[PDB]
Amino acid sequence: MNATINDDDIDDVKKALDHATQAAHKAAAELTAKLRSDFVEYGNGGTAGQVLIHIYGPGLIYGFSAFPVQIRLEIPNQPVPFNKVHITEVTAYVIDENNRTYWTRVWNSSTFRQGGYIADTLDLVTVMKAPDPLVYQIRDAIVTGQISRELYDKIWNTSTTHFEIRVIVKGYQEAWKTDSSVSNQSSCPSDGHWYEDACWVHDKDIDFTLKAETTTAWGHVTGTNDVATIDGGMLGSLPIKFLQSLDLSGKWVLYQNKYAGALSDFIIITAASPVHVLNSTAMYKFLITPNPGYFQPANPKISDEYRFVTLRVIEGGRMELADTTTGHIGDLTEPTFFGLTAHYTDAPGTLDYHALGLVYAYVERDDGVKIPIWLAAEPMISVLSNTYTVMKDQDVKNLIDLYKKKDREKINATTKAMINSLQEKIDEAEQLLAKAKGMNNENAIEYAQGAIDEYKAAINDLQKAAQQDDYQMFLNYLNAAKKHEMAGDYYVNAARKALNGDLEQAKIDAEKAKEYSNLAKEYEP
Repeated sequence: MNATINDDDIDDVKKALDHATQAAHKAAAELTAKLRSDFVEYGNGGTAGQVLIHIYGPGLIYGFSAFPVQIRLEIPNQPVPFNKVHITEVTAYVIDENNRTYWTRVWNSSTFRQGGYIADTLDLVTVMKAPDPLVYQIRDAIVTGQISRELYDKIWNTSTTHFEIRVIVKGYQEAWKTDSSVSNQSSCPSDGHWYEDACWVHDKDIDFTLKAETTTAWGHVTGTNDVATIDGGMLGSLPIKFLQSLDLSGKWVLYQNKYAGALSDFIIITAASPVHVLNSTAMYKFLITPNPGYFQPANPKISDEYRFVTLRVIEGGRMELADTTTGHIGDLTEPTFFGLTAHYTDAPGTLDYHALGLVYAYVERDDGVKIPIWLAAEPMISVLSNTYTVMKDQDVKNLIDLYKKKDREKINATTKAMINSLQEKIDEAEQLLAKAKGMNNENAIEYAQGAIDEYKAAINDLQKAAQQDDYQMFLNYLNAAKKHEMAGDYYVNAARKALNGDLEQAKIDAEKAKEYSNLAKEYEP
């Protein structure tokens, strides 16, 4: 079908979907690949000692995730075959810049070969995690549902802590000498060893404590989630006209999400309705997926608890819990979907709503210790307010029909009528520009002016539209004019949000503006 009445030329519209499942899975797969790591040495022991120590972890750790750590112990060969190295206890842990230690893991002598080792290599695998300031606040948030603007900002502004891993190996080496007083294997004691025509016997045991540490381990962690983009995931909301579109009822789109927390461990994919307007309803569907074999060669179980919410943002910037779903997953061995229905109830003072998902789980390390992880993922939606569309589809359809009926006088009447309405929308954009300048809010200023320029472009396209006698050219100008109005509508949403304490959602609206404005210009000569 068409661009001009249906807006089938809008890229967001071309991404709609009858069903969200397989696209969700795809997105998950795609995102997981982006987060796949290779092992890198984090550091090693002094290259002396009855044991060489090497530490390995991922090349990339996203945010506050837990991660597999490999420790490799080399027993170098000995001049004496029986001079076996025994390992009695290996201990690893994370240490912060205040000599505070976390997640200490201990392998006791039971773990190792009774007879000791000579010329050999040993691989130890464990799971670790840096310091995590937010974890318990997120856990509370999930349980009680109480989420303030304070916590909320804190989620996106807290940084990863500096840390290092250190390992301690303990045990003893056997020392053996030849017992010069034995002449024949027969006379070489049962415990001794005949070997190279001499009878070797066990002299002493020599203790060691070896210790290795990493350097700039924390340098493998990244905070920038820009890495976490899905191809074609959406931002914001389709223009409000799409509320009366049966064509789009019951359709989904994947949304880009903003992430914080243990993104390397598991992920959340968001599919939702593509339209979000005050006093209207939207569907959300969240996929929670463990991030496949990120802990390889380790294989810890992971399990538990979530809360998906919408948060009403009050003018000024305060937030309050709106619609919410919460429960337990058990073991997240398989992807699972969770739904949330948002009704964007409008009350005086209501600015907009945000959607957020919080998950809290435990990675259970083979030693039984349980390490808490959390994820926060915010669908990059935007809730629009009613801006009173001037170019309703019906009216656009009438106008085109007039063109065919050759009724240039009615085309003229209508154009003029529509232009009055846009002039009015401009008058209000001018009021926003005023407040924006008054409160010295740079962004609102830019947005409000943007709105004014968009509406102005639309008014101009309507003027030219009425004078066309090529058909496509008449369509093209109506279509440019339509998208320009949509762009201006976004800008106005943006300014309004900027002015009242939601600059984040404002930036989404403003970006959508730039997009529809550019789509418009593709139709202008």
